[PDB]
Amino acid sequence: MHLTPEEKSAVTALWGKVNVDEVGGEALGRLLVVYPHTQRFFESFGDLSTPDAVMGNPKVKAHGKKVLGAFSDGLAHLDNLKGTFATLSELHCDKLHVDPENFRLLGNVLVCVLAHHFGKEFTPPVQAAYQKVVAGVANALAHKYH
Amino acid sequence: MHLTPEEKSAVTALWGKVNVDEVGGEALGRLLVVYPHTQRFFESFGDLSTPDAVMGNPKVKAHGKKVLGAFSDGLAHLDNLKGTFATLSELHCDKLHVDPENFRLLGNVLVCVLAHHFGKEFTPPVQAAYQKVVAGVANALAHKYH
Amino acid sequence: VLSPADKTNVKAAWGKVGAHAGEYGAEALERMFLSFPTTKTYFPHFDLSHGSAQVKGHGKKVADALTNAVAHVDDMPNALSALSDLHAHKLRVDPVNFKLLSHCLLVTLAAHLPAEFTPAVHASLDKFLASVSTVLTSKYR
Amino acid sequence: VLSPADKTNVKAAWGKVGAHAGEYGAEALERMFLSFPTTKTYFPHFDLSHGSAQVKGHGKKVADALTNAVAHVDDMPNALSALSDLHAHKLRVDPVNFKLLSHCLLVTLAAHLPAEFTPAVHASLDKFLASVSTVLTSKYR
Ligand code: HEM
Ligand code: HEM
Ligand code: HEM
Ligand code: HEM
Repeated sequence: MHLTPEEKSAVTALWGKVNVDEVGGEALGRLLVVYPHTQRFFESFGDLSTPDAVMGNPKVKAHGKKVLGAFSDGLAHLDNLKGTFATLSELHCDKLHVDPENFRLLGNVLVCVLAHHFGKEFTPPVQAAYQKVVAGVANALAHKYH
Repeated sequence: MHLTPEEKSAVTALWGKVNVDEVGGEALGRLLVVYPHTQRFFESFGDLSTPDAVMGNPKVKAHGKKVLGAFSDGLAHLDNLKGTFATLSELHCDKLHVDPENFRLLGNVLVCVLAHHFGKEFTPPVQAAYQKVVAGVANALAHKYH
Repeated sequence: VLSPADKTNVKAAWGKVGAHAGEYGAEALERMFLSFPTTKTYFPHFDLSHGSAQVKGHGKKVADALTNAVAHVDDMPNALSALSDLHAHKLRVDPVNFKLLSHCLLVTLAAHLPAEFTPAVHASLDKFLASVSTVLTSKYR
Repeated sequence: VLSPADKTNVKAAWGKVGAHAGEYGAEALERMFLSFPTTKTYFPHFDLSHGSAQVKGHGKKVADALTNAVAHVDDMPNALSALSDLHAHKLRVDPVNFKLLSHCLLVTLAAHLPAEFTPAVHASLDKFLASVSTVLTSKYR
C-alpha cells in the first residue's frame, strides 16, 4: 500500500488518541442510521427503529467494539493487511454474505466519525492517510470473496 | 492480478485471433458513441457528430489501433502492468486530464466488442478472464496519477 | 431520459431477442456470477453451478421483467413499482450491482445478435438498462 | 425522496453553518483534492496549492450554490438547473466525483459542528447531498 512514512506516522499517531470502546459504537451506529439498508445484517440486534434505538443499543455498542478492535489490530499491521484480514474475509463472505461495497461504507462513516471527535486536528492531509487506510482495509476484507 | 494460468491462457489464445485494425476502431468508436462525453477528449479528431461519422473517422480508427496496440503490450507482460503502462499513465494524467473513471468505460465497451466479434466463442469463463485484464489495465493506467 | 429514437431501437433489439429472452437472461446471469463474484452474496439460497435450474429459472424471471419494460417504456416507474419495492426495500441490493448486470446483459445481447447490436443500438440499450436500473434502486430513500 | 424531517435538519444544520459556508466549501474542495487526486483533473487550470486563493472563491461559489439549493428545497431540479448543464454538459463530471465531494462536505461539517452533527442530521445531510448530486448529474445522457 502507498503508505509513506509521513502518512503511516500520522495515521498511527492520531490512533493512540482514540477511545476504542466508544468510537466503534459511534461508527457501527452511524452506519446503521445513515445507510439503513445495512441493518439487514443484524436482525439479532433487537430494536433499530429510531436513531436512539440504534445509537443506544448495547448490542450495537458491543459489536462496534469488536469491529474497531480488528481495525486496530490491522493498523498494527499496515504492511500486511490482506493476511491479517484473510480469515475475516472468508467469514465475511462465506458465512454472512456481505456485499463488499458495504465495507467502503463503514470505512467512510468511520472517517466521518473520527472527523467529529477531533475537529480541526483531523486536518486534510491526515484525512488523506485515513482514506488510504480505510480503502486498504476494505480491499483486504474484500480480497477472499470468491 | 490473481491471473490463473488457465486464464492467462484463455486470455492469450483469443487475443491471437483478434483483428487489430477492426476491434480497435470499433472499441474506440463505440466508446464515443455510447459515452458521448468522452467525445470532448478528441475534439481535435474532427467530425464526431453522428454514429456513422464516428465509426467512419480515420483519426478514430487509427488512434483506435494505437490503443489496442498498447493493450497488447499489456497481455505480453501481465505480471507487470504498472511498469508497462507507467508512462502512458502520466501522459493521461499530466497532459491529457482524463478522469480515470473513463478507463473502466473503455475496458467494458471493449469487452463489449470482443464479444460482438467472437460470438459464442466468447464463453462466460473467458469473459471473466478479460474482466480481470481490463481491470488490471484501468488500474495500471490510473496508478501514476498524483 | 429515453428518446423517441432510443425507444425505437430498444423495441427492435428486444424484439429480435424474441423468444430467446430467458435463455439470454440466464446466460447473462451466469456471466455476472463468474465475472463479478461478489454479486453472489445476494443469492446464497441458490445453486449457482454451471447451467443450473435456479439460475436458468431466474434468468426467465429477469428477462420477462425486462420485457415488461420494453413494452411499458414511456412509463417505466409505475410499470415497475413492484420490482422497485423488492430490490430497494426488501432485497436491498447495492446500485453497483446493477451496473454489472447491465454490462453482462449487453455482452450477452452483444454476442447473440451480431447484426442488430450496432453502435446506436449498443448506445440506446445502455440508456435503457441504466434507466431500468434507476427505477429499480430509486426507492433506496 | 427528501422528508419533512430530513428538511428541517438540512436547514438547521445549514444555518449554524452561517458565514463559515464559503470557508467550509473551500475546506471541502481542499479535502477532496487532497484525498482523491483523480478529482483534480477537472481543475487543470486552478492554482491547486495549499491555501490557494482560486480555491477559496470557488468553494465560495459552491457553498452558495448549496445555500440556494437549501432555500429551494422543494424544487431543486429547477432551482439548480443551470448548474446541471454546467456539470453534465460542458464540464462533463463523472458521478463518482460527486460522492467524494459529498463525503468531504460531510467530513468538513463534522469537524466544525461537533454538536450539530448527530446521527439523524448526518443521515439527513448525506441524503440532501445525494439529492443535489442526483440533480447535477442527470443530464449526463
Ligand atoms: C472495517 C470493516 C469491517 C470489519 C473490520 C469487520 C469486522 C467484523 C468482525 C471482527 C466481526 C466478528 C467476527 C466473528 O463474529 O466471528 C464481524 C462480524 C460480523 N460482521 Fe463485520 N466488519 C466490517 C464490516 C462489516 C459490515 C459492513 C457488515 C455489514 C454491513 C458486517 C457484517 C457482520 C455480521 C453480520 C457479523 C456477525 C454478527 C453477529 O455475530 O451477530 N461487517 N465483522
Ligand atoms: C486503458 C485504456 C486506455 C488505453 C490503454 C489508452 C491508450 C492510449 C495511447 C496508447 C495513447 C497514445 C498517444 C501517444 O503515444 O503519444 C493515448 C492517448 C490518448 N488517450 Fe488514452 N487510452 C485509454 C483510455 C483513454 C480514455 C478513457 C480516454 C478519454 C476518453 C483517453 C484519451 C486519450 C487521448 C485524448 C489521447 C491523445 C489523442 C491525441 O491527441 O493524439 N484514453 N491513449
Ligand atoms: C435489470 C436489472 C434487474 C431486473 C430487471 C431484475 C428483476 C428481478 C425480478 C423480476 C425478480 C423476481 C421477483 C419476483 O418473482 O417477483 C428479481 C428477484 C431478485 N433479484 Fe433482480 N433484477 C435486476 C437486477 C438484480 C441485481 C443487480 C440483483 C443483485 C445483483 C438482483 C437480485 C435479485 C435477487 C436476490 C432476487 C430474489 C431472487 C429470489 O429470492 O429467488 N436483481 N429481480
Ligand atoms: C454539490 C456538489 C457541487 C456543487 C454544489 C458545485 C457547484 C458549482 C458551481 C456553482 C459552479 C460555477 C458557477 C459559476 O459559473 O459561477 C461550479 C463549477 C465547477 N465545478 Fe462544480 N459543484 C459541485 C461539484 C463539483 C464536482 C464533483 C466537480 C468535479 C470534481 C466540480 C467541478 C467543477 C468545475 C471544473 C467547475 C468550473 C470551474 C471553473 O473552471 O471556473 N464541481 N460548480
